[PDB]
Amino acid sequence: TARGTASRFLTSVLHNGLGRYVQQLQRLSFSLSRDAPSSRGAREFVEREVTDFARRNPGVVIYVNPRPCCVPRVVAEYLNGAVREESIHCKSVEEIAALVQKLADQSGLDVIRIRKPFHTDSPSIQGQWHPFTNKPTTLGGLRPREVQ
Amino acid sequence: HGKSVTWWDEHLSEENVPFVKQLVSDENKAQLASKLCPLKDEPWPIHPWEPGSSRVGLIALKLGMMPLWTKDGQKHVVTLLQVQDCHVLKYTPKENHNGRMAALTVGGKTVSHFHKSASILEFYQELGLPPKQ
Amino acid sequence: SQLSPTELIEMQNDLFNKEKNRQLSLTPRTEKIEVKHVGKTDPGTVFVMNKNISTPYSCAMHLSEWYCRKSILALVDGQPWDMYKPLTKSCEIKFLTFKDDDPGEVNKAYWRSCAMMMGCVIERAFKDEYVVSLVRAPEVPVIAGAFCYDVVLDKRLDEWMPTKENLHSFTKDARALIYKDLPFETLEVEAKVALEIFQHNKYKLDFIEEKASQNPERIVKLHRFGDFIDVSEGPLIPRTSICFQYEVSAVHNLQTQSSLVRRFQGLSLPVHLRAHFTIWNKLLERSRKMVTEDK
Amino acid sequence: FVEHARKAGLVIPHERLERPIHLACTAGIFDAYVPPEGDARISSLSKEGLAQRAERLKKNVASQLSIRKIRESDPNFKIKDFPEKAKDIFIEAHLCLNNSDHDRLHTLVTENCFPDMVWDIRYKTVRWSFVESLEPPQVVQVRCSSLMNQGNIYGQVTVRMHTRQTLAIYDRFGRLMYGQEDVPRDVLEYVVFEKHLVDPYGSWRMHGKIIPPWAPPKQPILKTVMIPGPQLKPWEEFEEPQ
Amino acid sequence: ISHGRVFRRLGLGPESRIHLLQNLLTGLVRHERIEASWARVDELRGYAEKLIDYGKLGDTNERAMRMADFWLTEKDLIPKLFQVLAPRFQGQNGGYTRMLQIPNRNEQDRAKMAVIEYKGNCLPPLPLPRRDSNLTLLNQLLQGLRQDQEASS
Amino acid sequence: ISRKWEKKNKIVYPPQLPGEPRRPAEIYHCRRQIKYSKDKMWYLAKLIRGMSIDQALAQLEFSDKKGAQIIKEVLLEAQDMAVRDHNVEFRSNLYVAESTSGRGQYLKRIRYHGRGRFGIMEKVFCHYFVKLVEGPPPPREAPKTAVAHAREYIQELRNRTITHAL
Amino acid sequence: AAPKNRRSIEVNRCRRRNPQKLIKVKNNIDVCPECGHLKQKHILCGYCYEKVRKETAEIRRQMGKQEGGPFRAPTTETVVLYSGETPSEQDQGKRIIERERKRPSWFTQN
Ligand SMILES: [Mg+2]
Ligand SMILES: [Mg+2]
Ligand SMILES: [Mg+2]
Ligand SMILES: [Mg+2]
Ligand SMILES: [Mg+2]
Ligand SMILES: [Mg+2]
Ligand SMILES: [Zn+2]
Repeated sequence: TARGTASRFLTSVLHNGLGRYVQQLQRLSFSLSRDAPSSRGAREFVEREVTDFARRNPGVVIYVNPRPCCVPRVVAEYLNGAVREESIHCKSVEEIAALVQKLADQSGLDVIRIRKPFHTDSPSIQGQWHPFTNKPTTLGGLRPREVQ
Repeated sequence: HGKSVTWWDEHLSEENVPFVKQLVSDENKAQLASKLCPLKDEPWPIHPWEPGSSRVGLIALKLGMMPLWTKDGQKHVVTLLQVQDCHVLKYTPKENHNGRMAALTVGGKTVSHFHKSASILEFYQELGLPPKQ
Repeated sequence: SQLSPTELIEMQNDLFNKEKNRQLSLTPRTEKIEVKHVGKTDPGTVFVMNKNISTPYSCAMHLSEWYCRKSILALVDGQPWDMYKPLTKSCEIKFLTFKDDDPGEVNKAYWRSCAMMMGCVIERAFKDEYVVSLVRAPEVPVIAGAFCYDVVLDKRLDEWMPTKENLHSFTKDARALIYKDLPFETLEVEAKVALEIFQHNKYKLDFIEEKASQNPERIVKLHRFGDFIDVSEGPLIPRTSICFQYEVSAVHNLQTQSSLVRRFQGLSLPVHLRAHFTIWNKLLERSRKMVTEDK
Repeated sequence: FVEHARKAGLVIPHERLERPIHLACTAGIFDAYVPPEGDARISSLSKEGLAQRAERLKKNVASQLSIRKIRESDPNFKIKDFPEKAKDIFIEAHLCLNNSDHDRLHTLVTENCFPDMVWDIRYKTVRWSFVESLEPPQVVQVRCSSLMNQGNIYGQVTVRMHTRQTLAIYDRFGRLMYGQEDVPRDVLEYVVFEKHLVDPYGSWRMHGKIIPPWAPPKQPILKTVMIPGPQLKPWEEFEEPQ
Repeated sequence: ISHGRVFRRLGLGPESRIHLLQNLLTGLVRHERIEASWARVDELRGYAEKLIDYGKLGDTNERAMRMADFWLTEKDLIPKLFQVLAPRFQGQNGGYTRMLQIPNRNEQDRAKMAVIEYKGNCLPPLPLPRRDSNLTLLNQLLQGLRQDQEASS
Repeated sequence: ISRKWEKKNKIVYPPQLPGEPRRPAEIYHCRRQIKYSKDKMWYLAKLIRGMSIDQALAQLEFSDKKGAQIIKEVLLEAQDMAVRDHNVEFRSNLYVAESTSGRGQYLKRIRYHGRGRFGIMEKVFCHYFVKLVEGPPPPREAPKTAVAHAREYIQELRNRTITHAL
Repeated sequence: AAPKNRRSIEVNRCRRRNPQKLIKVKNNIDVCPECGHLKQKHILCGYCYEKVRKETAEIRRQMGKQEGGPFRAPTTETVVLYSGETPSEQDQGKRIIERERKRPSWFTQN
């Protein structure tokens, strides 16, 4: 609900994408069990896809730990200092894949109501409206009833 | 700052008490007997009687009621009213009050300075009368 | 010596500080001391305190705040002690109030403090161009309808005498001085370094030489509040703000053969005793005349 | 308060408790050696003090009677070794009150000692340092006590010791109360150690700390303190002594 | 509406309030100083004061006598009225009585309590309020006005 | 139940490094199970907030309330514990930081009526808490001057923005 | 009449936290010139009045000792004495009360 949450204007992290675009995702930590069924999809993903994804994205580090865990989890972390938590719990390979790619393309910025779609610095080129702008001046700059 | 409640009479010794009282009452008699003589002081312009005129009023003290008779034989009751001290206080010109008639402020009987407020006693010391009720 | 008004200030103050930290540099290293309470109120009472640090004010805080609101002056032995004046040796302390039976000590000290204030108010109320040489604080008895302070002013300034405007300004700044609450602080100096503080004011140095003349040890008694420092006889009240109703009544010029000296007449009262309006006015009328007792 | 209402509440019935209360220690210090009133000036002369101590040790009959019962009950025992272990038990005891480790503090100090050194200090910060022992620890005397009930013998070895210590006591809000950590103050302690004999675990302990009569008044405390006169009721008049 | 009513209504009614005042007056005249409820005492004060001007009418006057008969319950007290109380009051017309207000009662009901007294009783002096002395800075400041009101006359 | 307040006086801090501001004293003290009501209590404990302790005892002393005495004793207790158990110079250097009442565990009784109806009655109990802080009483807050309000107003007109504008 | 709706804690607050319902600060509080205790300006000192009350009580007892009945009251004025005192001629011819305490500070001889 709008009045429930915070908000943020639309923004770039460190003015990203202007000079050169920099993938904002820093590291990923997968935790799964070699044994448990819950991790099943995320095991297969680790086999086949992870390798290639790593090659897809040099900028991100990937830490993959089998541990005795019952709920498969992946934790994104961002240059923004932001961290995001996720469950890969009981998902397909296709599913996981799509999700990691979601994490890949995010700001790291928080998901909150974004007040308006456009962030513009100095929208006002050629002027910014003020009351007088369309009013004709008179001779001597006199008032309505002022005399000289 | 816990500043305490204070009235006048608090710290006065047995000695200074009647001195304060006499001092005040005396300056009262002086103050009243001074303006006892209006016409020689600086009397304002006296104007003739215009037809649509309105005279100043008074402040009185209701004394009692008393029967009184008419040459015709009928009986009345009447009010004993006593001016005690009536002194006009300030004057507001016509346009500074009603925009119609100018207003004349008038005072009542005299009372103790000790029990009134600073602002007021200041106003009176700039006139020079004792305090009115 | 080419010197600014602010520089005078910085000098007197910094010297005062050097003196203070010299009294502190005796290396007492917290020696314990003891005081007994001879007061009518809380007998059998005892204060183990810090020698040459703790004050008779800081003694009142072991009793109650009541003492602290109430007490202007402290009698230790037979002597009046200012409230913030640190105690020297182990002694016996009594406390003193405006409403007590024989205030005369207190009353004097009040008149004193009162004068000192006005002196300060005067000094800094005059243009940088002119010269104000502050003189002294003549000590009158209380039945005298005012308190007094002596001031010499620049020779081109000699002709004028004030308007109730100027006086009312003095009074305004006086109350503005009351407002900010400034402690009264006491230091004891040898004449040698005391004279260096005053310097340029001649009459001051003279008074220092007299005072340190009648005392064997060349002892000068210095009082300070905020930026201002004066030498006076006797103790002062503890806080600026004890004064409530304050005035500069009149000024009256008087002239010796060798000097032209204006006397300031003023009148004031403490919060505790505060006078009603009419009364206040009458005292303010008697405060107008010249009141002379220098001897 | 010492009070009992015998009017109602009767008398707590006299019990034989099935277990006799087992005390590791006896509180009392039997015989207190009172050091010479000139021990400050004889402490700057090495072979004056050391000579008087060793002399009064060899010469005393009680001392060597007690060291005889200790030696005959407890083999491998020596009086020339002891002031070493004793000076150690100290530096362990106080180092314990620093860290506030009370588990070791029981192993070291005696039943009578613990309540005191722990009690009033337990909410504050204690930081204490051991720098110099100016005069090495001196064994003053030994006392045995025979309980004919238990056959239990309690040896108590007295160690008079000169020391250099830096003590800083902070109050529970973080502010300093007693003394600096920067002054390695000179202290003269008269100390008492105790051991239980019949005990198979034979621990050697700190029993008590005694201060001689003329001992120097301690460091001035920081905060001012008020000693109140007697509280008066309304009808009671005050009276002042000369 | 109470306008110009001179008596507070106490006890069970008119007569009750009178016998109430009977006891209070009895006690006053025996013990010479009593503490009681502020209103009751303030009220009583009038009666206490006029009883003494009946006493001043001498042992012989009949009106005065049966008056004191009724108003003093212990008959023993009637002599003390005429012989003791009335003669030691001669010079002073109305100044018989001191009534002061005492701190509120320390019972749970906490009433407003006063103490009432015959001047020149023999009892410990009530700790009355004193005016400030004439050494006070203020009064002292007035003595100047005083002496300069003497010096210009 | 809950006893928490009392145990706030067991908290032992790390010593102060030199040069830092000396931290003021703090004392938590409270009485439990008072025969007073919670509310009537409230007013008393509201009366004394902010005052210097002697001021507090001044007011407390002369009031007619039952609770007056009791709060009073707690304040004396608090004072003396403050200087004795903790380290404080100057026992009049205190002020009241926090003063309040909680409700205690209530007894339950019958209140008869007539026609044999009965209300259920509560015998009331209550707790009083106070935290005392050594120092000069924190200065009471003056109403904003006109100069404040105007400043606000302007600050606001100058917070304004055209909205939905980009 | 029966209340139609439970009131809010807000409304209840604004009723009973109202300034008119609050306990006001009494500013006439002072200290006793004698015992340094406290009293309101217009009222006797409780403590001093207590010394008084006690003494009065004792006196009344000792004058219940000199009186041998419920109804017996003297026809003369009475005066009280303390350790080491004597009736003056002015004060002789009166009933006397002999008490053990030394004459107190506040009480005068008269
Ligand atoms: Mg009426
Ligand atoms: Mg009734
Ligand atoms: Mg009346
Ligand atoms: Mg029935
Ligand atoms: Mg039924
Ligand atoms: Mg209910
Ligand atoms: Zn008293």
